[PDB]
Amino acid sequence: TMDVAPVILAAHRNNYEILTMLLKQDVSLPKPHAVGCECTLCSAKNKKDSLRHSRFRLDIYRCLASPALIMLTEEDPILRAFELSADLKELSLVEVEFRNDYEELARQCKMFAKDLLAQARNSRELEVILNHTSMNLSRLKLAIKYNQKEFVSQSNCQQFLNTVWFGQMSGYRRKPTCKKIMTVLTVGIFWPVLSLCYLIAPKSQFGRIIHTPFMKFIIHGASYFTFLLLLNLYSLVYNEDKKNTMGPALERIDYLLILWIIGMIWSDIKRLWYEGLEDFLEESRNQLSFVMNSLYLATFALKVV
Amino acid sequence: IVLTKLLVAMLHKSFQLIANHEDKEWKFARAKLWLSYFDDKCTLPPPFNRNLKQKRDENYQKVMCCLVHRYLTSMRQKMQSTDQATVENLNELRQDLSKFRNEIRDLL
Amino acid sequence: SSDVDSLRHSRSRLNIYKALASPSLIALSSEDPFLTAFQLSWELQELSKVENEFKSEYEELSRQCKQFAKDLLDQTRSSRELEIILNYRDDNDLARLKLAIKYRQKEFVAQPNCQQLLASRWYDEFPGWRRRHWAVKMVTCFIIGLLFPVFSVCYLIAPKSPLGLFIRKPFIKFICHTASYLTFLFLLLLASQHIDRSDLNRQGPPPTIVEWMILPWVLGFIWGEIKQMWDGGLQDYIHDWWNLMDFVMNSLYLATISLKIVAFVKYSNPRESWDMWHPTLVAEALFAIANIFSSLRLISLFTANSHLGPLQISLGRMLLDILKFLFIYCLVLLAFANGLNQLYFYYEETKGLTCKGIRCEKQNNAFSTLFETLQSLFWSIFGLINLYVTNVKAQHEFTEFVGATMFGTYNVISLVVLLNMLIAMMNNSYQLIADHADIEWKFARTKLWMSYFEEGGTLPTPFNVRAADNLRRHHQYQEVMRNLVKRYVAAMIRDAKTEEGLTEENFKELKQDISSFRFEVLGLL
Amino acid sequence: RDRIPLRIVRAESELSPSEKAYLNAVEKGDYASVKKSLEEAEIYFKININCIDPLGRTALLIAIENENLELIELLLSFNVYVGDALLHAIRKEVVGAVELLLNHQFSEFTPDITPIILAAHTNNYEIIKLLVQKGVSVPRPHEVRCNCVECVSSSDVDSLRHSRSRLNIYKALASPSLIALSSEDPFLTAFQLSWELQELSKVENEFKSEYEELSRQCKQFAKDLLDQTRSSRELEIILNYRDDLARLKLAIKYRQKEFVAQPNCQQLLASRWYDEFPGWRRRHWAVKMVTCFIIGLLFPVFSVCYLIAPKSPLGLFIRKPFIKFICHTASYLTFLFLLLLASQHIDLNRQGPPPTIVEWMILPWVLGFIWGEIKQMWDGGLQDYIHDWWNLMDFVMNSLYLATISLKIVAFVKYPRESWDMWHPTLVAEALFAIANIFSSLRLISLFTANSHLGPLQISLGRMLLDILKFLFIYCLVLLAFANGLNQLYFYYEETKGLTCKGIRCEKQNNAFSTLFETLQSLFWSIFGLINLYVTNVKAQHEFTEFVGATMFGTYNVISLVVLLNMLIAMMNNSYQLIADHADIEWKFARTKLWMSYFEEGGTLPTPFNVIRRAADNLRRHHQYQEVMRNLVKRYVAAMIRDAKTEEGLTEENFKELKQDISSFRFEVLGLL
Amino acid sequence: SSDVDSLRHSRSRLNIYKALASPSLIALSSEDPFLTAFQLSWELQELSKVENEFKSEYEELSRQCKQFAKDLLDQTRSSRELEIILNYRDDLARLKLAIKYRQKEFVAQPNCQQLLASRWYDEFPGWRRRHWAVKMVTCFIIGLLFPVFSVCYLIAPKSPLGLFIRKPFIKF
Amino acid sequence: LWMSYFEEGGTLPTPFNVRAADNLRRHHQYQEVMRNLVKRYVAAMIRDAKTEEGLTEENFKELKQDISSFRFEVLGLL
Amino acid sequence: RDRIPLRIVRAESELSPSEKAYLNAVEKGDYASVKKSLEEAEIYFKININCIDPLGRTALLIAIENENLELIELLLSF
Ligand SMILES: Cn1c(=O)n(CCCO)c(=O)c2c1nc(Oc1cccc(OC(F)(F)F)c1)n2Cc1ccc(Cl)cc1
Ligand SMILES: Cn1c(=O)n(CCCO)c(=O)c2c1nc(Oc1cccc(OC(F)(F)F)c1)n2Cc1ccc(Cl)cc1
Ligand SMILES: [Ca+2]
Ligand SMILES: [Ca+2]
Ligand SMILES: [Zn+2]
Ligand SMILES: [Zn+2]
Repeated sequence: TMDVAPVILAAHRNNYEILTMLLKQDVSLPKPHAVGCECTLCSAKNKKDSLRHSRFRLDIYRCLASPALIMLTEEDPILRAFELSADLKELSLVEVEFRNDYEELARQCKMFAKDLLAQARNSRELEVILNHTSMNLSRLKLAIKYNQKEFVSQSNCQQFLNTVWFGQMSGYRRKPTCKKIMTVLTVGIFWPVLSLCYLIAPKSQFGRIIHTPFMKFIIHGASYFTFLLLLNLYSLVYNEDKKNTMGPALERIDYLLILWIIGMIWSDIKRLWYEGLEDFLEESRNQLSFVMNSLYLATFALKVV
Repeated sequence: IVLTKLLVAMLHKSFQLIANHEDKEWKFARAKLWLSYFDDKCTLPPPFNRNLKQKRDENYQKVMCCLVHRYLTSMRQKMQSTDQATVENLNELRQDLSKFRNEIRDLL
Repeated sequence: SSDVDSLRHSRSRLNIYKALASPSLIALSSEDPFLTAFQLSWELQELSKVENEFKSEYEELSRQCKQFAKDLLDQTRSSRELEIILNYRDDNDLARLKLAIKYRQKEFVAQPNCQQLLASRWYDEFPGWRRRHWAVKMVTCFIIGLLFPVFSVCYLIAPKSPLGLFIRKPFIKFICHTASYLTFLFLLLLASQHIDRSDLNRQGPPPTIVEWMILPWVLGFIWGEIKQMWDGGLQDYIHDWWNLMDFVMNSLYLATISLKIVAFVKYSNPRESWDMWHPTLVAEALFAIANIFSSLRLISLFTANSHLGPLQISLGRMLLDILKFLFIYCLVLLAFANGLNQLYFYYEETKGLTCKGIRCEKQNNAFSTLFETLQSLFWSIFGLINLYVTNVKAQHEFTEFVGATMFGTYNVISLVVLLNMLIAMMNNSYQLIADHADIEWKFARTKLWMSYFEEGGTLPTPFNVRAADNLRRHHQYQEVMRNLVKRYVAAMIRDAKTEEGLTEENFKELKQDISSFRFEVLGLL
Repeated sequence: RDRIPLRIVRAESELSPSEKAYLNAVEKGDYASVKKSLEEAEIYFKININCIDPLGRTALLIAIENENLELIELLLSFNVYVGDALLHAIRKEVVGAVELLLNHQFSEFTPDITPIILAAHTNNYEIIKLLVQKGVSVPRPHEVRCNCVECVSSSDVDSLRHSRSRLNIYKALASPSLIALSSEDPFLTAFQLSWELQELSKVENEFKSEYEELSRQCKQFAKDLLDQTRSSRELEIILNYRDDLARLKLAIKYRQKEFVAQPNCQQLLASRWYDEFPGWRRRHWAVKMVTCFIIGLLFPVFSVCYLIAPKSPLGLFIRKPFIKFICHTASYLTFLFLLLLASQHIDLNRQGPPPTIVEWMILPWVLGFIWGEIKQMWDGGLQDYIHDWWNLMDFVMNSLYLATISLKIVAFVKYPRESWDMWHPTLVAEALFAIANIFSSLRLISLFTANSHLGPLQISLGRMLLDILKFLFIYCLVLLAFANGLNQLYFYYEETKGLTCKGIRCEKQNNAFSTLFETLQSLFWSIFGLINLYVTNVKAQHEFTEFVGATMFGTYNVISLVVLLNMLIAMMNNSYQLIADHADIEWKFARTKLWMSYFEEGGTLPTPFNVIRRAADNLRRHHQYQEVMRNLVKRYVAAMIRDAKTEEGLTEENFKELKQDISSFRFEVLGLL
Repeated sequence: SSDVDSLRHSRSRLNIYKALASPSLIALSSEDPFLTAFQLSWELQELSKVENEFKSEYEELSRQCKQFAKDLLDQTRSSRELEIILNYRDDLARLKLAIKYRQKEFVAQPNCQQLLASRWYDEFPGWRRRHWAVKMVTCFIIGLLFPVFSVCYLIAPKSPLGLFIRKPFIKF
Repeated sequence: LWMSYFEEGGTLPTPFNVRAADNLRRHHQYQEVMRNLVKRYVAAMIRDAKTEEGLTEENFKELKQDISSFRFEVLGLL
Repeated sequence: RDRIPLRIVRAESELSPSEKAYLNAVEKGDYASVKKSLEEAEIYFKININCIDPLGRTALLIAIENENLELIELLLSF
């Protein structure tokens, strides 16, 4: 096609040698426009030749999505692969006419990022490329933020996440399934003791227990289970003559229940403030939490009224 | 009789489609939950509720240069070990044979 | 090493296990490549279960080792080689076959030659039983089933008798065991119908009609299950679900016997005046549940049949996925049940009604307590709960509407979403296990065959109550297995020359070769 | 010991440098170096000419797998030992078989493989032709139901060797090339061999897939051999070869569905079907159903015209097979219309006078059905009648009609409806007549095979009916278990005091679990939700017994509705995915069977009206058939040779041959220069 | 000839129709290979309808012709070329012909769908680029104000409100 | 649907609806553009058919027979 | 008998050994031997130019499947 430069075709055939001689000659491709750019030029090229403009954009975004051009001329190929996959997915959402091609280029960028992380040998190298910001896991936070399914399902990344998640007791996987079951149970019983001892003395070994994120999840699940048990206990202790009397009266169970409710609304406020609002609206679990909290707040407001 | 069984057929094809990309999606969601729980922002349950940058960039550049080298070698290894010979490669081989024969005839 | 470099250690372990599990190394350096393949497949399975990372490589390695063992058996070409392989022991035994069955080598056992040897041993002293008309097969199975007690007493009197040795044939032994179980089921079916007494007796005396004939057979079952618990270990007992159900049934029969003799010795009056927890009523109900557990054992008897054994095996495969989805169903059921209970339990009424709960002529107090709400939401899947359970006898229209909305939402979920998801998931699961159904059925049938191959347990359920030889066996096994290894490596190299594959490397190889020849010619000429 | 030492337990004889260098020289392909090596081996005896590689490659074997003949001639010059190297050359498809035949331990091949068996296994035409020309004979396999003393003696000595020999022999005979060379009649040989191999697959549950693959290969070879026909005269010669369409009837008998559904045979069958007609496929649909109706009404006219004089033009119109199929369909539809008139239009008569308004016309149709089924069951084979399920349905409906008319005659000659006995012969006659009416009007599914759209659907139903029976067995066992258990717990709560309707078929369902028969019925009806929950109530105030009964009933519902009844849907879906790929072929075979059921003159009148030189000719037929078959075999051999080399995939030994060729040319240039 | 040798006649017709349906012969000998591909696909479909035997061969030939037409649409590289092809007539007359002859491969072409989406959203840019709530709001306010645009073009066709009905999206 | 709604007829909803030189120029324009189209098409199928294709037995036979003929020609020359 | 006898019922055409050598040399793509064989076939010899294999592989057809332009030119020349 008449709009194809030699470097664009070189990126299309994806050969590293042709690239490493061609970019020695100081070659730069045209910059494609934004997702919804409608400037004085972009609204005129669509009038001029829509098919030619669309083929030019597809050729440019196939030239940029080649692994050779990412690995040669960028500061961070992982970040370029992430941004290019996100941009290509957004263009495939916008460009209805070429959904398969832009989706395929996004898939190729994701696969390139997955393999480039799969060439990690040492655990030190993996920690370096996962903690890089432009245990902290900023790059993995970006990878989840950019919806990279192949990058995080890799065995090395999942193994590092396992070692971070299990904490001190890395031999928990070495334990049999019965021992894992009774360990989970015996942490699930005395969870308020661990929470209180962290709130008082975090220096000791039981203080550091809650900073294990698997353990943090276990006390969180046991706390929600205790909330559920108190909810059943409300009906088991629903004998405050409320079955007959008109005016609501709050028991000790309802006092604890509203304390849990303000705790969950405080966690909701922390999630909304530290991380944002849009990512809260993305997850269906957070939508369920929001509707639950609105329903409970309306229930208690009507109870007080 | 019609719509519900059409729904059953549609779900059969759909669950045939997701099941191949199933383990990857489950691991991605599990890692999302794990990184949600990795923070030190709120560790309590609901009821209780610069030259260093340059050195880090240099270390990252070294690690990424090594990774780019290894991935280039692995990519060319996989490319040379996976593609199949086509008829055009046969045509180059016929060309080399004919060029041998013509050079032999010209020299002799 | 994990604290220093966890990724390096894990990759090193994976590379070591990938090197040890190669067919060529195993065939060259391992002294016992069959046992080495079995142990390596088992260890790689445990590594796949423990290390959830790198799981695909570990299960591929285990599949490769099973492939190696199957190919090594496929390289046999004589019956004596098969007999000296399967009967070899570390220190008619079929010890290697027992160990391969223990190590869950499915395609090893499902090999045609091993199946041929096991079918030759299964129909011991039979002049072509399989070469028969199906009608003749049916009548001859009927007549060996009918003469079960005479063969039993012939073995008890004269073990050396031809009739006393007739039960030692594993097929006849299986037929007689099935005849004993079918007579047990017929005795229970007569116990349901022959009983025509007052059925009012306070203590329920044990009759001579069916009781004292169920009792021995029950304790023969108990003794047999105790023997299988001792012989083979507790892990082999709990590996099979069928043995677990057999243990549950025997425990229920023992509980029924204990409750009946308790009623004989204590509390020995119209039937309607009995308490709801009377020992005779509990014995009645436990006998009923033990009977529905005992009459389902004929499904385990169906692995021997060729036409439907794979079908029963496939159902046994996807029962686990059924339970996998029933956990999600249980979560939904608990959610909607306790929500509906939290709504309607302020409206509990009695009014002196004849019956309460869902199981009345007119349904009432369905969502009254948590137990009744769980029962009422369970039965709503099958439509046996009418729509008049959602309205209250009072005129609170809003609570009635939101209760009917919650009930309809749960019905929509558990009757459109979850059931059709279960259908689609079952569809994909049976599509996946349709290819592996034949080898699974053959493995299960060989397990059932080799259950009857042993010397012990010959009597049915009524009557249940050296170094030079080792060196010779070792040398015979070594020479046969050396021949097998040589044949396998020759066939593997020949297949390597057979596979339809030509990469771009070999075209470049020919191009470089012809260019080198040309440049040599031009240098010379 | 923190480290696994490795050693060679399977120790070989290894290679000295000189012998290894010689073997590598044969591997490269040098003429002069290998010639010098054998010249040194001849008179100094330093190395052995018959040397063995560690993985098993004597020099003749590398010279075989490199597919060159010069080193073959050179190695056979100094008499290098040859064992199974002829077999290795045969399996490599080398033209060096003549060189290895003309000359004068560890064997990868089994000792029971003679060269012609391996040549037929490789399915190479030139090798089999050369071996048959040289003189060879495949050993004859025994009967598939043979119990001779030699067979059982071989099974006692080595059963695996005997089974492998039988499988190798039947793989040798089933090869298309050996059938093309040796058999006098390739079609009859292919049919008989496919039948024999299917019977062996039924007999041998072990190695079942091998015999099934061999039978599929034989049927496919017959299909392609018919595919190579190029004229109508050749097709009419092939299909009418007796020893009419006699060969087509034989192919139907041997159940060759790929041969029958072949398109040109379908063209011949359509020509025999729509004979002397302006073209039914080239016609408008509404006109087609209009003329279907117009020969539907004119059924008795053509029938009586054939009855009085078949030589009439109207007596010859019926003689066309499509017209007699339309006449039979119209007669059956008239019979069903008579049944509907009997149901709609027809009291207190105890003896029950037979309804002569309708039943005097129905009885000739019943007699015609009995006559037709008797004639089909006796004249036309026995086991093929019981193989067809529609013939079993005809037998059931004819037995029911005979029982109905017998009971009505008995009740008429020797004998208030509400005062009748419950087992009165009139009531049993009515019940049997109703069930037989169900069967008679369900017989119309058999007429959907002639249609071009509903035929594949009907054939797909008829293939999973047997699998449905297989699942119904498991459900029946589960039903028996739960029914027997529920009968145990409730037998003693049998309430029969003044209810006037005991069972599940009253307004108030009572005693649903009070006996085994009623428990079986009530647990059957719980699939469709027609059993209410209050059937688990007793007359007393017991509660734990009620709860155990309710939880057993619920457990049955769960098992039979969520687990088993949804297992059945998935298993049907897999069965239909397996079936629908071959649905067109099976539909065409069944439609051909339906078509040529009307081709012959063994029954031309419809159902209700039918109760009123040789050696020279055989030589000519055999000569014509043999010439046509020679042409067909030549065309098939050329086509199979062409397609074989068209798609091969280029296995790596061809590239190894290329490298060895180029290395041999380089070494010959080095020797010449 | 069918009465003499029906098999040879049917094989002859199948061979001739397989020769005519070849893409190279169509591209080399036909005046209008798009029109030839359309007419040949329709003829092969009706031939498979008439000839119940040999139906798979004729269906394969028709699908091959449709694939050839789709590939010939793939080779275009300009909107001017698309406007020349689709508007050719001897108005999107060739696209009407593709609609009539049931050429789903030809019609569902990404370039043809690009032209169709350009013509459908007549002078309406950024409709897909704008937000879903925004575009549904615009659709709701156009559909709510339906009588004012439909009363126009009935009294004043040349008015801008009268010409608002000219856009096919507004008409839908 | 779109092309049914592209027509000038039926512009009113159901509420309120109750030369030779030009032909030669169009013919020549269509002809020229479709010479371009068929040239691109034959280039494309020639390029496609030259790759993603299996060589199989016939290509190996030709390639080996060329080496055999070359060897016999060299032996004839030398 | 317990052995199946095997024979060619349709024996078809047979070739002389000189004809077989001619066809094999044509398959090898030989210049000199094939040219010499046709030269002796010009005079009265056993070698027939129109030799057809029972596989239907004439030297013409073999050279067509051999694709050697020089060989097919030689065969059409005589
Ligand atoms: C959840 N829900 C419900 O609980 N009730 C019972 C309330 C008391 O009777 C309903 O009647 C009811 C209902 N959803 C309803 O619409 C559906 C939406 C989505 C799915 C669905 O079903 C399926 F998935 F497609 F199968 C049905 N409808 C019907 C309806 C009634 C009034 C109005 Cl204004 C609109 C719709
Ligand atoms: C067999 N069975 C039964 O008989 N009854 C009736 C008892 C008297 O009415 C029940 O109520 C009953 C029951 N299984 C039940 O849980 C299931 C679990 C998993 C699957 C399932 O199957 C399906 F997914 F629904 F298809 C059902 N429940 C509900 C239940 C009731 C009380 C309690 Cl504590 C816990 C659970
Ligand atoms: Ca047991
Ligand atoms: Ca019949
Ligand atoms: Zn712009
Ligand atoms: Zn015999």
